[PDB]
Amino acid sequence: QLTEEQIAEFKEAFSLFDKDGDGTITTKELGTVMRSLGCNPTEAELQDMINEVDADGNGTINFPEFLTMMARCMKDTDSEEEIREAFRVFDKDGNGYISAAELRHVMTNLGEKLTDEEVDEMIREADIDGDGQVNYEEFVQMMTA
Ligand SMILES: [Ca+2]
Ligand SMILES: [Ca+2]
Ligand SMILES: [Ca+2]
Ligand SMILES: [Ca+2]
Repeated sequence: QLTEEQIAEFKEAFSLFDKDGDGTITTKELGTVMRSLGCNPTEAELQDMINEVDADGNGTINFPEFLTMMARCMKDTDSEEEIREAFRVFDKDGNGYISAAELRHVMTNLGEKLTDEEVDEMIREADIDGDGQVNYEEFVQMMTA
């Protein structure tokens, strides 16, 4: 869901790219307009968004489709940021790896009470590359999935 204000702003930007007024823009214009609004998807993310929202695959998208993608890109951008912030919290020394000690130092300060063996298990399962710690990627793997 978008607020009244965001929809009006998005409509103004969309109309700027819809010079002919036929109510649609090309998928190329889509990326350009999204970037002007502060959304920076990778080629892959953009294309998957397109194929997923634009079921006809004909190279043009309309205003409501555009709103739906701006909504999705905003949700995704907020999640990612929420996760990064969450990461910086666990990773106390900011060296890019969450150690067992740091996971503990957090469950404690949080209020959660867990036996060290259990603190170690969260790490063990999150730890994918087997270095005994959780890097950023292994972290987002636990958060998203
Ligand atoms: Ca147009
Ligand atoms: Ca279409
Ligand atoms: Ca650390
Ligand atoms: Ca690891």
